[PDB]
Amino acid sequence: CPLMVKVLDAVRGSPAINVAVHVFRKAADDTWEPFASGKTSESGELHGLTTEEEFVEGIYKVEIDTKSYWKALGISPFHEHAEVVFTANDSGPRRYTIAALLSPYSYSTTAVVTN
Amino acid sequence: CPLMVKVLDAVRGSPAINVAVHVFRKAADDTWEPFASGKTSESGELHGLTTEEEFVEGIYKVEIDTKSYWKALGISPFHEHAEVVFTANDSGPRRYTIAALLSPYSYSTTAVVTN
Amino acid sequence: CPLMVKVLDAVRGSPAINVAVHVFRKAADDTWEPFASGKTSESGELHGLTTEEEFVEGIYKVEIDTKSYWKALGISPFHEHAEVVFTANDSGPRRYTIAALLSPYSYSTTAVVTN
Amino acid sequence: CPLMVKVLDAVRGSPAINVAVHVFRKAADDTWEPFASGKTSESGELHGLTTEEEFVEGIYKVEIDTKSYWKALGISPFHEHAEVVFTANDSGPRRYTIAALLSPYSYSTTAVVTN
Ligand SMILES: O=C(O)c1ccc2nc(-c3cc(Cl)cc(Cl)c3)oc2c1
Ligand SMILES: O=C(O)c1ccc2nc(-c3cc(Cl)cc(Cl)c3)oc2c1
Repeated sequence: CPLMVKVLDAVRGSPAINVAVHVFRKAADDTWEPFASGKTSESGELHGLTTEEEFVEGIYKVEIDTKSYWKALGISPFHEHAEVVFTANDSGPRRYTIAALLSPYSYSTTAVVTN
Repeated sequence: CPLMVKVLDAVRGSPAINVAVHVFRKAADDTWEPFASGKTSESGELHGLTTEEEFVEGIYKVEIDTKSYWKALGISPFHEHAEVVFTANDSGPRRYTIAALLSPYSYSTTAVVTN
Repeated sequence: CPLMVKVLDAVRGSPAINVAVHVFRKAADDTWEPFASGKTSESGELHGLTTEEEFVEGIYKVEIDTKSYWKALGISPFHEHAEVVFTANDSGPRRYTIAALLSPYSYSTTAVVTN
Repeated sequence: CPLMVKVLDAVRGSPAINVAVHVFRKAADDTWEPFASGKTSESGELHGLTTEEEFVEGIYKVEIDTKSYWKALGISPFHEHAEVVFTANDSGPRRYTIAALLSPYSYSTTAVVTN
C-alpha cells in the first residue's frame, strides 16, 4: 500500500487501537470525495487503505476520529478529529506514512515520504 | 479576546509572521461557514478575531495557510494547511488560545483554555 | 528578560502551573552547573530567571520537573523530566523563549528566538 | 530487544538515518553510566541496543545526537541533543519504543510501552 497511517496515544503510552480513519480526495467541483477508510490495528497501524492503481495524484485529506477514541477511554477530547491535508503524487508515485500523536487537547502529525 | 491564534516556526525558531488564518463555524446543514480571519503579527499572534457576543458554543475549524508561509521562505512544504477542529463549550469564563508549531513536513497544535 | 520558559498541559488544555524549572550551564570540566531556577506562574510562565549580564553564550540545559507535575494531578507519568539542551549564540539582539508541551507519555519542546 | 529507538526528520519528511543514540543508566553514586549505543538504520530505527538480560530496572537516559544530524545536512541546529529520561521496568519487564520527531529548533518525543 502506498498510503499508511500510524496513530499513537500520548496519555497511555500505547498505539491508538481501533481508531477510525477516513481519507477524502478533492474533486473537480472543490468538494471532498470519499476515497478510502479503515481502522488502526493493535499496533496503531492502518495498512491496505488503498492500492497503487487507485492512489492517483490529487489533494487528500486524512481525518482521524480522535473524538470517539477519547470518549471510549472516558477522556474529554477537545478536537473533533485530526485532519491532515496534502498534495500527493504530483511528481510521480510516492509511498506516504502519515503519523499522528494524540493528546486530549493537542495533536502532532508528520509525514514520511519515500520514492 | 475570547479566541487567539499563535503560530511558531520550528525551522528558524521564530514566530511565523504574516500567516493567513481562517476560522470557520459548523453550520446546521453540516457545512463549514466563514467566521473570522486574519494574518499573524510580528509576534506570530493573531488577536481580535472575534468578540465575546459573536463567539458562541459550537464546532470550529482553524485553518492556517502553512503552504504559503513555507513557499515565501523558499522551503518545500508537505501540507496544504494546518486545520484544528474543535468543540467550544461554555464551562465558566474561558479564553481560547490555539497554538500551532510548524515544520515543513509536520505540525503540532494545542489549545490553551484559561480563566 | 533574555530567557523565559513557558509550560503547557496537553491533557487538560491549560498552562502547567507551579512546575519546577532548573537551568544549568555547561562548565569547562564538561559538568552541568546550576544557573537559574524557579516555578511556573498561573500563566505557565517563568520570567526573571536571569539577567542580560549573567546570560552569556554557552551550552544550556533547561530541566522541567514534569514527573512532580503529573503526580500532583494523580496522572501516571513516563518521564523523570523534560530536558532541553541548546547552544545560546549572540547573533544580534535576542530573547529566548523555551516552550514545552506536556502529556503523560510525551513532550514537545521548541525555542522561539526573537529580536 | 526490549528497547527500540525510532527517529524521524520533520524538515525532509523522512526517517533520520545514521543518527547516533547513546543510552545511560543512573548509577548508585547519581552519575550516568554508559549502558548501550548505536546508530539508526535507513528506516530511522535502532534495534539490538540491548537484551532482556542486560535491561534491568533503573533510570535511563536516551541521548539522540541531533547536532551531528543537522550539521551533516547543512542546517543550523538549536539543540545539542534530544535527551529522554525515564524509569524502566520498575513493575517488571516491559518493551519500550522511544520515538523522536526532529526539527532544527524543536523536538517531540513519545514512548510506547508494552507488557
Ligand atoms: O500563549 C503563548 O504566548 C504561547 C507561547 C509559546 C507557545 N508555545 C506553544 C506550543 C509549544 C509547543 Cl512545544 C507545541 C505546541 Cl503544539 C505549541 O503554544 C504557545 C503559546
Ligand atoms: O514504532 C514505529 O514504527 C513508529 C512509527 C511511526 C512513528 N511516529 C512516531 C511519532 C509521530 C509523531 Cl507526529 C510525534 C512523535 Cl513524538 C512520534 O512515533 C513512531 C513510531
